[PDB]
Amino acid sequence: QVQLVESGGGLVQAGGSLRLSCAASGFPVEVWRMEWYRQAPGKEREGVAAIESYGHGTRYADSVKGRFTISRDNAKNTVYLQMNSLKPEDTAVYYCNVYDDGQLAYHQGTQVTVSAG
Amino acid sequence: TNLCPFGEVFNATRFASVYAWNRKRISNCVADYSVLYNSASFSTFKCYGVSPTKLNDLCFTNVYADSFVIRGDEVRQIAPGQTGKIADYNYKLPDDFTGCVIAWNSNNLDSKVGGNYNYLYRLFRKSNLKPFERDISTEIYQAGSTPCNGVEGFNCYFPLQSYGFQPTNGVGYQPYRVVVLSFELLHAPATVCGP
Ligand SMILES: *[C@@H]1O[C@H](CO[C@@H]2O[C@@H](C)[C@@H](O)[C@@H](O)[C@@H]2O)[C@@H](O[C@@H]2O[C@H](CO)[C@@H](O)[C@H](O)[C@H]2NC(C)=O)[C@H](O)[C@H]1NC(C)=O
Repeated sequence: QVQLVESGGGLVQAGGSLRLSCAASGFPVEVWRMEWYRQAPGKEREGVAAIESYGHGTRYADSVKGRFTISRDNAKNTVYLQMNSLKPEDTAVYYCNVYDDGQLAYHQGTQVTVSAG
Repeated sequence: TNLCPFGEVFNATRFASVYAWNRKRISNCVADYSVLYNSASFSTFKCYGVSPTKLNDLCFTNVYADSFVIRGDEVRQIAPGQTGKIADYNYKLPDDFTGCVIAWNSNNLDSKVGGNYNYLYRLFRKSNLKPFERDISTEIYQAGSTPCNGVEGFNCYFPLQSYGFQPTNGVGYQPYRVVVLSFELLHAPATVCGP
Protein backbone atom coordinates (compact mmCIF):
# COMPACT_ATOMS: atom_id res chain seq x y z
CA GLN A 1 0.00 0.00 0.00
CA VAL A 2 3.08 2.22 0.36
CA GLN A 3 4.11 4.32 -2.63
CA LEU A 4 5.23 7.76 -3.81
CA VAL A 5 4.00 9.28 -7.08
CA GLU A 6 5.72 12.15 -8.89
CA SER A 7 3.63 14.57 -10.94
CA GLY A 8 4.33 17.78 -12.81
CA GLY A 9 7.28 18.71 -14.95
CA GLY A 10 7.84 19.15 -18.66
CA LEU A 11 9.41 21.74 -20.96
CA VAL A 12 10.04 25.34 -19.91
CA GLN A 13 12.69 27.90 -20.82
CA ALA A 14 15.46 29.70 -18.96
CA GLY A 15 13.78 32.01 -16.46
CA GLY A 16 10.58 29.95 -16.38
CA SER A 17 8.61 28.37 -13.56
CA LEU A 18 7.54 24.84 -12.63
CA ARG A 19 6.11 22.89 -9.68
CA LEU A 20 6.55 19.18 -8.98
CA SER A 21 4.37 17.27 -6.50
CA CYS A 22 5.18 13.99 -4.74
CA ALA A 23 2.00 12.24 -3.55
CA ALA A 24 2.59 9.70 -0.78
CA SER A 25 0.32 6.84 0.28
CA GLY A 26 0.45 4.65 3.37
CA PHE A 27 2.03 7.12 5.82
CA PRO A 28 1.79 10.79 6.88
CA VAL A 29 4.51 12.77 5.12
CA GLU A 30 5.23 15.10 8.05
CA VAL A 31 6.47 12.37 10.40
CA TRP A 32 9.72 11.77 8.46
CA ARG A 33 12.08 13.85 6.37
CA MET A 34 11.12 14.08 2.69
CA GLU A 35 13.64 14.66 -0.09
CA TRP A 36 13.82 15.65 -3.75
CA TYR A 37 16.57 14.20 -5.96
CA ARG A 38 17.58 14.82 -9.57
CA GLN A 39 19.91 13.07 -12.01
CA ALA A 40 21.17 14.63 -15.22
CA PRO A 41 21.85 11.98 -17.90
CA GLY A 42 25.64 12.26 -17.84
CA LYS A 43 26.11 13.13 -14.17
CA GLU A 44 25.26 11.25 -10.96
CA ARG A 45 22.23 11.78 -8.72
CA GLU A 46 22.21 15.02 -6.72
CA GLY A 47 20.18 15.97 -3.69
CA VAL A 48 18.35 19.23 -4.42
CA ALA A 49 15.97 19.87 -1.52
CA ALA A 50 14.59 18.34 1.66
CA ILE A 51 12.05 19.22 4.35
CA GLU A 52 12.56 17.72 7.80
CA SER A 53 9.94 16.03 9.95
CA TYR A 54 7.29 18.28 11.53
CA GLY A 55 8.60 21.87 11.58
CA HIS A 56 12.29 21.12 12.02
CA GLY A 57 13.39 23.13 8.98
CA THR A 58 14.22 22.91 5.29
CA ARG A 59 17.42 22.02 3.44
CA TYR A 60 18.47 23.34 0.03
CA ALA A 61 21.47 22.58 -2.14
CA ASP A 62 23.75 25.46 -3.07
CA SER A 63 22.81 24.76 -6.69
CA VAL A 64 19.20 25.85 -6.22
CA LYS A 65 19.08 27.86 -2.99
CA GLY A 66 16.77 30.87 -3.17
CA ARG A 67 15.25 29.64 -6.46
CA PHE A 68 13.64 26.34 -5.41
CA THR A 69 11.33 26.03 -2.39
CA ILE A 70 10.03 22.75 -0.91
CA SER A 71 6.73 22.59 0.97
CA ARG A 72 4.34 20.12 2.57
CA ASP A 73 0.54 19.81 2.34
CA ASN A 74 -0.58 17.61 5.23
CA ALA A 75 -4.14 17.47 3.88
CA LYS A 76 -3.16 16.22 0.41
CA ASN A 77 -0.29 14.14 1.89
CA THR A 78 1.87 15.75 -0.78
CA VAL A 79 5.31 17.37 -0.82
CA TYR A 80 5.74 20.10 -3.45
CA LEU A 81 8.88 21.56 -5.04
CA GLN A 82 8.46 24.98 -6.66
CA MET A 83 11.14 25.67 -9.28
CA ASN A 84 11.70 29.32 -10.26
CA SER A 85 14.38 31.04 -12.35
CA LEU A 86 15.23 27.77 -14.07
CA LYS A 87 18.74 27.52 -15.66
CA PRO A 88 19.64 25.01 -18.42
CA GLU A 89 21.69 22.86 -16.01
CA ASP A 90 18.52 22.06 -14.01
CA THR A 91 17.51 19.57 -16.72
CA ALA A 92 17.24 16.09 -15.21
CA VAL A 93 14.77 13.47 -14.08
CA TYR A 94 13.39 14.37 -10.66
CA TYR A 95 12.78 11.78 -7.94
CA CYS A 96 11.31 12.05 -4.45
CA ASN A 97 12.21 9.75 -1.56
CA VAL A 98 11.19 9.18 2.05
CA TYR A 99 13.91 8.97 4.67
CA ASP A 100 12.08 6.19 6.48
CA ASP A 101 15.30 4.41 7.60
CA GLY A 102 13.52 1.06 7.47
CA GLN A 103 10.36 1.96 9.40
CA LEU A 104 8.52 1.19 6.12
CA ALA A 105 8.44 -1.77 3.73
CA TYR A 106 8.25 -0.04 0.34
CA HIS A 107 11.86 0.26 -0.93
CA GLN A 108 9.27 6.14 -11.34
CA GLY A 109 10.45 9.72 -11.74
CA THR A 110 9.52 12.75 -13.83
CA GLN A 111 11.46 14.60 -16.51
CA VAL A 112 12.17 18.35 -16.52
CA THR A 113 13.82 20.04 -19.51
CA VAL A 114 14.79 23.72 -19.54
CA SER A 115 16.11 25.26 -22.73
CA ALA A 116 18.52 28.15 -23.30
CA GLY A 117 17.23 30.11 -26.30
CA THR B 1 11.11 -4.02 55.74
CA ASN B 2 9.99 -1.99 52.71
CA LEU B 3 9.49 -3.64 49.31
CA CYS B 4 11.20 -2.00 46.33
CA PRO B 5 8.69 -0.07 44.13
CA PHE B 6 9.11 -2.08 40.94
CA GLY B 7 5.49 -1.32 40.03
CA GLU B 8 6.45 2.32 39.52
CA VAL B 9 8.84 1.29 36.73
CA PHE B 10 7.29 -1.68 34.95
CA ASN B 11 3.70 -0.46 35.34
CA ALA B 12 4.32 3.19 34.42
CA THR B 13 1.70 4.92 32.29
CA ARG B 14 4.04 6.66 29.82
CA PHE B 15 7.41 5.45 28.56
CA ALA B 16 10.36 7.39 27.21
CA SER B 17 11.77 7.23 23.71
CA VAL B 18 15.02 5.28 23.68
CA TYR B 19 17.16 8.36 22.98
CA ALA B 20 15.81 9.99 26.16
CA TRP B 21 15.61 6.90 28.36
CA ASN B 22 14.31 7.44 31.89
CA ARG B 23 16.30 6.33 34.93
CA LYS B 24 15.01 5.73 38.46
CA ARG B 25 17.39 4.59 41.20
CA ILE B 26 16.32 1.97 43.73
CA SER B 27 17.66 1.72 47.29
CA ASN B 28 16.75 1.33 50.96
CA CYS B 29 14.29 -1.45 50.18
CA VAL B 30 13.92 -5.18 49.54
CA ALA B 31 13.40 -6.88 46.19
CA ASP B 32 12.04 -10.34 45.37
CA TYR B 33 13.13 -10.98 41.80
CA SER B 34 11.18 -14.25 41.55
CA VAL B 35 7.90 -12.47 42.30
CA LEU B 36 8.69 -10.05 39.48
CA TYR B 37 9.61 -12.75 36.95
CA ASN B 38 6.04 -14.09 37.07
CA SER B 39 4.61 -10.63 37.87
CA ALA B 40 3.68 -10.44 34.18
CA SER B 41 4.48 -12.67 31.23
CA PHE B 42 7.61 -10.90 29.97
CA SER B 43 8.92 -11.18 26.44
CA THR B 44 12.59 -11.27 27.46
CA PHE B 45 14.12 -11.67 30.93
CA LYS B 46 17.87 -12.24 30.70
CA CYS B 47 20.90 -11.26 32.80
CA TYR B 48 24.65 -10.79 32.42
CA GLY B 49 27.45 -11.38 34.93
CA VAL B 50 24.78 -12.74 37.30
CA SER B 51 22.17 -15.44 36.89
CA PRO B 52 18.40 -15.08 37.40
CA THR B 53 17.93 -17.99 39.82
CA LYS B 54 20.45 -16.62 42.35
CA LEU B 55 19.05 -13.08 42.20
CA ASN B 56 17.44 -13.17 45.64
CA ASP B 57 20.66 -14.36 47.30
CA LEU B 58 22.63 -11.30 46.16
CA CYS B 59 22.74 -7.82 47.72
CA PHE B 60 23.69 -4.51 46.16
CA THR B 61 24.49 -0.96 47.20
CA ASN B 62 22.36 0.61 44.45
CA VAL B 63 20.09 -0.57 41.64
CA TYR B 64 19.24 1.62 38.64
CA ALA B 65 16.11 1.04 36.54
CA ASP B 66 16.28 2.38 32.98
CA SER B 67 13.15 2.30 30.82
CA PHE B 68 12.39 3.07 27.16
CA VAL B 69 10.63 1.77 24.03
CA ILE B 70 12.22 0.25 20.90
CA ARG B 71 11.33 -2.21 18.17
CA GLY B 72 11.34 -5.91 18.94
CA ASP B 73 14.11 -6.17 16.34
CA GLU B 74 16.35 -4.10 18.62
CA VAL B 75 16.12 -5.98 21.93
CA ARG B 76 19.22 -7.86 20.76
CA GLN B 77 21.13 -4.56 20.92
CA ILE B 78 20.25 -4.06 24.60
CA ALA B 79 23.20 -6.25 25.62
CA PRO B 80 26.93 -5.87 26.28
CA GLY B 81 29.24 -5.65 23.29
CA GLN B 82 26.52 -5.16 20.68
CA THR B 83 26.56 -2.92 17.60
CA GLY B 84 23.70 -1.04 15.96
CA LYS B 85 21.98 2.34 15.87
CA ILE B 86 20.34 1.78 19.27
CA ALA B 87 23.52 0.58 20.99
CA ASP B 88 25.79 3.01 19.14
CA TYR B 89 23.62 6.13 19.41
CA ASN B 90 20.90 5.68 22.05
CA TYR B 91 21.59 3.20 24.87
CA LYS B 92 24.97 1.53 25.41
CA LEU B 93 25.71 -1.10 28.01
CA PRO B 94 29.33 -1.65 29.08
CA ASP B 95 31.30 -4.76 28.19
CA ASP B 96 31.45 -5.65 31.90
CA PHE B 97 27.72 -5.10 32.40
CA THR B 98 26.24 -6.84 35.45
CA GLY B 99 22.46 -6.71 35.51
CA CYS B 100 19.30 -7.75 33.69
CA VAL B 101 17.36 -6.91 30.54
CA ILE B 102 13.58 -7.26 30.80
CA ALA B 103 11.29 -6.51 27.86
CA TRP B 104 7.73 -7.25 26.76
CA ASN B 105 5.65 -6.64 23.65
CA SER B 106 3.55 -3.48 23.97
CA ASN B 107 1.63 -3.36 20.68
CA ASN B 108 -1.62 -2.98 22.62
CA LEU B 109 -0.38 0.18 24.38
CA ASP B 110 2.08 1.91 22.05
CA SER B 111 0.68 1.15 18.59
CA LYS B 112 -2.42 2.89 17.26
CA VAL B 113 -4.66 2.83 14.21
CA GLY B 114 -3.22 5.16 11.60
CA GLY B 115 0.21 4.70 13.18
CA ASN B 116 1.88 6.02 16.33
CA TYR B 117 4.90 8.21 15.57
CA ASN B 118 5.44 9.69 19.05
CA TYR B 119 8.45 7.50 19.89
CA LEU B 120 11.84 8.60 18.59
CA TYR B 121 15.38 7.28 18.30
CA ARG B 122 18.60 9.10 17.52
CA LEU B 123 19.55 8.46 13.89
CA PHE B 124 22.94 10.19 13.69
CA ARG B 125 25.78 10.99 16.05
CA LYS B 126 29.38 11.98 15.46
CA SER B 127 30.52 9.39 18.05
CA ASN B 128 29.32 6.11 19.47
CA LEU B 129 27.78 6.49 22.91
CA LYS B 130 29.83 5.70 25.98
CA PRO B 131 28.23 3.32 28.51
CA PHE B 132 25.16 4.84 30.20
CA GLU B 133 25.53 8.07 28.22
CA ARG B 134 22.30 9.95 27.43
CA ASP B 135 22.26 12.38 24.49
CA ILE B 136 19.05 14.37 24.03
CA SER B 137 20.61 17.08 21.86
CA THR B 138 18.60 18.43 18.91
CA GLU B 139 21.43 20.07 16.96
CA ILE B 140 21.63 19.63 13.17
CA TYR B 141 23.94 16.77 12.16
CA GLN B 142 26.43 17.57 9.39
CA ALA B 143 27.22 14.56 7.18
CA GLY B 144 29.99 15.16 4.67
CA SER B 145 32.35 17.96 3.74
CA THR B 146 30.03 20.93 3.21
CA PRO B 147 29.16 22.60 6.53
CA CYS B 148 25.62 23.39 7.57
CA ASN B 149 25.93 25.77 10.55
CA GLY B 150 23.62 28.35 8.96
CA VAL B 151 24.29 27.17 5.39
CA GLU B 152 21.44 24.60 5.65
CA GLY B 153 22.65 22.39 2.82
CA PHE B 154 21.14 19.08 1.75
CA ASN B 155 23.52 16.78 3.63
CA CYS B 156 22.48 18.13 7.04
CA TYR B 157 19.97 16.11 9.00
CA PHE B 158 17.77 16.59 12.02
CA PRO B 159 19.22 13.97 14.38
CA LEU B 160 16.07 12.29 15.76
CA GLN B 161 13.83 9.96 13.74
CA SER B 162 10.35 8.69 14.61
CA TYR B 163 9.35 5.06 14.93
CA GLY B 164 6.31 4.08 12.89
CA PHE B 165 4.19 1.69 14.96
CA GLN B 166 1.32 0.24 12.97
CA PRO B 167 -0.91 -2.34 14.71
CA THR B 168 -0.67 -4.72 11.72
CA ASN B 169 3.14 -4.61 11.61
CA GLY B 170 5.27 -7.71 11.81
CA VAL B 171 6.40 -8.70 15.28
CA GLY B 172 9.90 -7.32 14.76
CA TYR B 173 8.59 -3.84 13.94
CA GLN B 174 6.26 -3.82 16.92
CA PRO B 175 6.99 -1.67 19.99
CA TYR B 176 8.57 -3.28 23.04
CA ARG B 177 8.82 -1.67 26.46
CA VAL B 178 12.22 -2.47 27.97
CA VAL B 179 13.50 -2.26 31.55
CA VAL B 180 17.20 -2.67 32.34
CA LEU B 181 18.20 -3.18 35.97
CA SER B 182 21.88 -2.34 36.44
CA PHE B 183 23.35 -3.80 39.64
CA GLU B 184 25.83 -1.26 40.95
CA LEU B 185 27.99 -2.81 43.68
CA LEU B 186 30.31 -0.47 45.56
CA HIS B 187 32.68 -0.42 48.53
CA ALA B 188 29.97 1.34 50.57
CA PRO B 189 27.34 -0.75 52.41
CA ALA B 190 24.48 -2.53 50.68
CA THR B 191 20.96 -1.09 50.66
CA VAL B 192 18.91 -3.48 48.47
CA CYS B 193 18.60 -7.20 49.09
CA GLY B 194 16.59 -10.31 48.48
CA PRO B 195 14.58 -11.96 51.30
C1 LIG C 1 1.39 -4.21 37.60
O1 LIG C 1 -0.02 -4.10 37.69
C2 LIG C 1 -0.72 -5.35 37.73
C3 LIG C 1 -2.19 -5.00 37.77
O2 LIG C 1 -2.42 -3.66 37.32
C4 LIG C 1 -2.89 -2.74 38.36
O3 LIG C 1 -1.97 -2.67 39.52
C5 LIG C 1 -2.33 -3.22 40.83
C6 LIG C 1 -1.46 -2.50 41.85
C7 LIG C 1 -3.82 -3.12 41.14
O4 LIG C 1 -4.21 -1.76 41.17
C8 LIG C 1 -4.57 -3.85 40.05
O5 LIG C 1 -5.94 -3.91 40.43
C9 LIG C 1 -4.41 -3.09 38.73
O6 LIG C 1 -5.10 -3.76 37.67
C10 LIG C 1 -0.26 -6.17 38.93
O7 LIG C 1 -0.92 -7.43 38.97
C11 LIG C 1 -1.75 -7.33 40.16
O8 LIG C 1 -0.91 -7.47 41.31
C12 LIG C 1 -1.62 -7.21 42.52
C13 LIG C 1 -0.60 -7.24 43.64
O9 LIG C 1 -1.21 -7.01 44.90
C14 LIG C 1 -2.74 -8.23 42.70
O10 LIG C 1 -3.49 -7.88 43.86
C15 LIG C 1 -3.66 -8.26 41.48
O11 LIG C 1 -4.57 -9.35 41.59
C16 LIG C 1 -2.85 -8.40 40.19
N1 LIG C 1 -3.72 -8.29 39.03
C17 LIG C 1 -3.45 -8.84 37.85
C18 LIG C 1 -4.47 -8.63 36.77
O12 LIG C 1 -2.42 -9.49 37.65
C19 LIG C 1 1.25 -6.34 38.91
O13 LIG C 1 1.69 -7.01 40.08
C20 LIG C 1 1.94 -4.98 38.80
N2 LIG C 1 3.38 -5.14 38.72
C21 LIG C 1 4.21 -4.81 39.71
C22 LIG C 1 3.57 -4.28 40.96
O14 LIG C 1 5.43 -4.95 39.61
